[PDB]
Amino acid sequence: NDKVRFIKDELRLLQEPGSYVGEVIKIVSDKKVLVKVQPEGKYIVDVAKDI
Amino acid sequence: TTAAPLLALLRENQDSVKTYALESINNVVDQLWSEISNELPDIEALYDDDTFSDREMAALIASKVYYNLGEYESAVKYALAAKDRFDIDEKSQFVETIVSKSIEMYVQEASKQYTKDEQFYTKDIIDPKLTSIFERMIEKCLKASELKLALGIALEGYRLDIIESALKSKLDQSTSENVKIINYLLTLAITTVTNSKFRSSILRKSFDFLMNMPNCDYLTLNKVVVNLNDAGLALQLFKKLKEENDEGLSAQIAFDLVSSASQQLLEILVTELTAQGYDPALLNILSGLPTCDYYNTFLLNNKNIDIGLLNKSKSSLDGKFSLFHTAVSVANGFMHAGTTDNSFIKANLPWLGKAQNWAKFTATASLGVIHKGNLLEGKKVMAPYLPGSRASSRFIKGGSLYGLGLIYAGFGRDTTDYLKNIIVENSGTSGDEDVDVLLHGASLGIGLAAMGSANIEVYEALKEVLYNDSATSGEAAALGMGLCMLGTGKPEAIHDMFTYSQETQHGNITRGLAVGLALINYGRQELADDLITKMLASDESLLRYGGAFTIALAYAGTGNNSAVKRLLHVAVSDSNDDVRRAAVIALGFVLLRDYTTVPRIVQLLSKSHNAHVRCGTAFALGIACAGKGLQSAIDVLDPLTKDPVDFVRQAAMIALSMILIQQTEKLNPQVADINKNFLSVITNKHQEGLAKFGACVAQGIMNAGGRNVTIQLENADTGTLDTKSVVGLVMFSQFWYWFPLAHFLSLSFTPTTVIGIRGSDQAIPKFQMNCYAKEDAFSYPRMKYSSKPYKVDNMTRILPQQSRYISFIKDDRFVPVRKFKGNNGVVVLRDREPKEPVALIETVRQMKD
Amino acid sequence: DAFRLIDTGALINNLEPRQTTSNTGLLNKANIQALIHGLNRHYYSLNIDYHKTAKETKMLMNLHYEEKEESNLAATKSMVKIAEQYSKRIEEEKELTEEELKTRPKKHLSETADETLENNIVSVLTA
Amino acid sequence: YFKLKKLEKEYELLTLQEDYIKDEQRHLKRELKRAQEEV
Repeated sequence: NDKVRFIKDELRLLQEPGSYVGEVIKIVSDKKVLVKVQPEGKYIVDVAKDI
Repeated sequence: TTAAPLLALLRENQDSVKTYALESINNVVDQLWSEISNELPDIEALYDDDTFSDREMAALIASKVYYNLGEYESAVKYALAAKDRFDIDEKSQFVETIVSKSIEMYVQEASKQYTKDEQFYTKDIIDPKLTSIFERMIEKCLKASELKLALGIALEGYRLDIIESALKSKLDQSTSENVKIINYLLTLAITTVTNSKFRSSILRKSFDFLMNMPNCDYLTLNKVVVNLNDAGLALQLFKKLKEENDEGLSAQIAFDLVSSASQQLLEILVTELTAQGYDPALLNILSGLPTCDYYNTFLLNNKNIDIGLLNKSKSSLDGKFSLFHTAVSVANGFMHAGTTDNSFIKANLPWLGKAQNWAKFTATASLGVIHKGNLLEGKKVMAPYLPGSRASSRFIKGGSLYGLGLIYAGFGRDTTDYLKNIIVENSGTSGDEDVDVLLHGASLGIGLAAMGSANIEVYEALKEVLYNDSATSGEAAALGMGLCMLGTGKPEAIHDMFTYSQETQHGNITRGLAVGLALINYGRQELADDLITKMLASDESLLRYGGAFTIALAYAGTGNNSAVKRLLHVAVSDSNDDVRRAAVIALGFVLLRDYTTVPRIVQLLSKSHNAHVRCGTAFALGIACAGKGLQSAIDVLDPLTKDPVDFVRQAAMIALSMILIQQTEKLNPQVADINKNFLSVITNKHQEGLAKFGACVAQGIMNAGGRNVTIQLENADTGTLDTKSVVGLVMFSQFWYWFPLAHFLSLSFTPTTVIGIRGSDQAIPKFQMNCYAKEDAFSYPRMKYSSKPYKVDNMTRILPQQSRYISFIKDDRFVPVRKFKGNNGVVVLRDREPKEPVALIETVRQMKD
Repeated sequence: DAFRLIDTGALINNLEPRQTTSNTGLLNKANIQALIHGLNRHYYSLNIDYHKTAKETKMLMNLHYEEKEESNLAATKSMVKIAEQYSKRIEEEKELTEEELKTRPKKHLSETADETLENNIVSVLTA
Repeated sequence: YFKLKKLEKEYELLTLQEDYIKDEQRHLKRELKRAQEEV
């Protein structure tokens, strides 16, 4: 049943915009990491609360 | 050692040789049984011989042939032919077995022959050889002085001869232990005996057992009558209590039969006792008029509810998103139920202006739940909303007619002629929009007023309403006729409502008739199988919806193993989401016998797919376990709270509201986190529309009546179900189609209090009661262990866990009769030496009469 | 999804139509779900339901002696290749068996064997 | 005698749970074939 429920609930995950790809350069004390995307430019984002 | 030499002497002709060779086999058995099986035809040949008189010993050995091979079918037959050769007092492995095997054959053959005739035990239909061995174990249990196995073995054997002989022989005087054994006979006739015919036969015999003894419990007398539902034996109770009338006897039977008796049972007690004479002061108590008046003062003065709870929830949303105007009246009617407080409606003017026709239809109908309990001012307070006075809309008059039946439900004999005359005048003239609105309202009010009534004129008045081909007023006529068909109902009404449902092109009328068919058969059990089969065989979507509720009401209370099996196959094979959820919610009505095993089935069905099913399984703990509650039911409904699906959260919050009624610290610690989540949904503005609807309903059910009332389908006195509470919950269990169906929940409100009555003046005294429940341990929420005692006067809030230690004080000269049975409710008191009145509590009846 | 115009008669200016509220939600995309009860005139959400009968159910059930002859057509041409059909399946299972020996797979071996089991039962049905 | 009849009622509860799981799990196979093809 859980296999059936996970497949029917995949539509919510398929509609998710997804994620980009980047590389870490440097960090600060504000928990803001510098991520360099290869096709795009650079973006300073916030690390996850679990990490 | 071989059996050949001993069995070779049976082929000759002699008197001594046949005897010596036969007795040698009876001595050595466990060694020689190998070769005896092959010689069995030679042993059984002498049994048919008339000149052979040793067949008693021969059949005894022949019985051991199949007994050593594992076949007990033929071992019992040949063992009975031994007669005196088979010793009962031997107590060997062979004796203690075959006798025990004969008991199993006695039960299987009795149940199969019980349907044909109930006298089989007297006649020769049953094997008399199995009866003689059955009565030997009865006398054996008498020597050990055990009445449980003596009276318990005759229940599954379907015999009334042993029960009458064994019980009457053990009666001594004193009589305190004899009533308890008879009380166990009724309890064992419910769970063990699933047949209604044999259960009613024991109730007829158990009533005469207590009448033969001069000292018998009067509460057990009504316990048998209500279970049997026979008004003939109830008349003998009042005749016995006529010349024997006491302050604590004739008054106790009057209030205990108010909620125990059905609508037809109350009509006979009033009519029969009228010609033979009756106490003029006790007239209204049989009908139940003062019963609702006694709790009007209790709810008004002791009301603990705060006005800020309904103010913060209502002011949170207004105007746009008008689907929330219904949830305002749902939480308003519950908290103010019985308190007759209209100040909240007139407090906020803009809330009345933003309400539309369907919103004002609910707001006008909210007066029926709030003002319920007062039958004199019911039509006086709602008079401007009643028809005859020009209003701004036709739906306002319809809301008053629906709220009219809320107060007068079951008492509507006074309002019957008012509502019926409107329907008759509107039966010949219809089809207009404004006319159908007045007819839709009157059909809802007459349903509760005529609820339980067998009157045909009421059913015929609402029968022609559906024939106008108008679905505006047709939705009310379908649900109105169902309340009149409760209990036995009309047999011709089954085929008429079922055939017309298939020929009806209206959506609301078709779904309404399916619910009405379930209200026709109540407690029929196997007698309703004719309608259940026809409804489940149809391919329609709405017809299969009401088929699940028919099994729920007919099998309600004590159920059958085949009833749940039918409900499981309908919620699986069928692809309709509305039919699947209807079968899983119907499981709560058949499990009402035991609330402990309810979550065992729910936890398996709560993890399935099709969230519509997970909603119906959520109320399965709210239909059954709401009367008591269990900590295991919270863990089942825990994952349903975090489900992001909108309509699932409504099923989780409402189900937890009924189980947590009157719960606080040192009782159910989980109520703190759950009750705060009800206000968190209202506080959070990011929730959807359906998410906030269940939050306002959950907070209103917990706080309903200032937390002075509880939702319970049954309490244990007689052992039956309340007609107003069980049927009223069926409509409350369905919120899906028409939003404010929660107004039917008011009939199921059970207040928990101890109200003493002085039998001398038939008034309410005031004195403190001794109890071990203290606020430091057992307390109630405001705005386990027992050590120190506590004292409180009459008309006070008492938890169901606090009602066990309640004890009256005799220093004020009040003699209790019922004392404490472990629950709340009115307990009639007595007076030792009447001189002058001590104290009196002024109720609402003093200002009226 | 459907979108109904306004014939009123239950409505006039602003009222609450559409009883029997259950089953699915709003969905749509953006602007239609923005205003539902406020402006119901030119657009509001709806639901879709389909009605069937007992006779209409078997009308689409005709997909499964005409089909009896067509069932033997697959086994008719297979009798020529019956030696080459089972040979290609056994030799395929031999290569899949050596795959598990070099592991120290099961899905590719199970799916290949499942197709061979059904083909052997159908051949027995011809007898 | 009271606990003796409770054992027979326990077998009825285990029978209802046994007949439901066998009917539901075999019904999941029809729903699994649909759920996999629809997604």
